[PDB]
Amino acid sequence: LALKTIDWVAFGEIIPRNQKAVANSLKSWNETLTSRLATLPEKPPAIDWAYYKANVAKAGLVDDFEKKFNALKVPIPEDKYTAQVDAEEKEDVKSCAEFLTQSKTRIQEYEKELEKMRNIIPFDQMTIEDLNEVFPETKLDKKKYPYWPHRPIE
Amino acid sequence: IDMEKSQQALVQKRHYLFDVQRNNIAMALEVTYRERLHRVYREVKNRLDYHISV
Amino acid sequence: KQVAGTMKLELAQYREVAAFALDAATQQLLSRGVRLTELLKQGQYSPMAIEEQVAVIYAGVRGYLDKLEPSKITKFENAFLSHVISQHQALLGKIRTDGKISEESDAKLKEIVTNFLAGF
Repeated sequence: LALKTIDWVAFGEIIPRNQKAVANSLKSWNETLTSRLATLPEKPPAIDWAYYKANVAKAGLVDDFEKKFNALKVPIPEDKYTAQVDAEEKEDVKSCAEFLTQSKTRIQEYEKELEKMRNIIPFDQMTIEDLNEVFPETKLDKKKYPYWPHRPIE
Repeated sequence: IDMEKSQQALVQKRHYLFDVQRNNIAMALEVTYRERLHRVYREVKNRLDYHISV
Repeated sequence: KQVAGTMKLELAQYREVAAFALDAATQQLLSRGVRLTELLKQGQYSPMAIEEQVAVIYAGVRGYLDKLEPSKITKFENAFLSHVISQHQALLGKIRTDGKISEESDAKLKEIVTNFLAGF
């Protein structure tokens, strides 16, 4: 009785766009397996040693077959959640590192950006050079567009 | 800035998905075990019938 | 009866709407009848109590799935039925105890309705 959790409605919003459709297929197969597990019981149907015994001519045979079934063993499956666990942990590692690194770096960058945004030079107290640096796009192109005033006819 | 924050949040929360993958594997194994149980049950019942009916 | 008296009436209206072949009022009645038909029928050998009956009766009476494809309606209906049988099964017992339209049970209904709607 084990099943670990994803908010599937939201969980669809975690995968990179690589095969999120295949991810949806996996989730659907998961719901399918949930229904299937719901279907069958966990344990076997029982067996009647003495009941079927008195019921059958194979009476002591019924008891002995109950004993044999107690001896008889069906093969239990095998698990590989360890590989899944390693994949999950390594992915947590990689993704968290990349996020807390690049996102934080861009956070600092855009933080400086917001600071400078609050740091708008007054227009009259903004030199032509003030804007030219601030808006590098006004660059003279004074080689690509040298000819004073160094800009396109527009 | 908001975008970086949100991307961080989502990529972080993603691990519930790996939890669900573990769910899938665990359910597969549990169903295999339960089915083996029930199959043994049915085989035993068939054997028991094979004599009472005769 | 409360969950679906208007449902039966609206089925009748949709038939009165089905009596034609572009009022978005009529179009809405059409989608409503579409869901109603997609739901009402059932397969062979599916015993049950009035439980899921009153449930889907409010649900269609809610019509919050009228947007959902009436083709997808049957599938998502199986889905919602499974969801109710699993989680609100205790809440289902509560509604059984609700020998009246419990506004609490009704609220649980709308809530799990949105919940299964996400599961759709």
